[PDB]
Amino acid sequence: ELKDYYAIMGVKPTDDLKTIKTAYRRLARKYHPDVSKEPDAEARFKEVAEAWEVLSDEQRRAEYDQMWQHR
Repeated sequence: ELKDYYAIMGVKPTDDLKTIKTAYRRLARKYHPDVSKEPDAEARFKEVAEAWEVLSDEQRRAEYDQMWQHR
C-alpha cells in the first residue's frame, strides 16, 4: 500500500525534494496543525511530513517510491 505522499504533500509522483518540500513545505505550511486549512492537517501534515520524510528521505522516498512506481 503506497501512501500517496506526493499527493499528501500535494506534489508530483516522480519529482525530487525541491518539489516535495515545495509540496510538503507549502503543505506542512498549510498542514502544520498550528496553522493549517485542510480536513485533517494534523494527519495530513503528518502525512506530508511522513511523505516529506520519504520524499525528503533517500530511503523513505526510495521505499515510498518502491511501493509507488518503483514497485
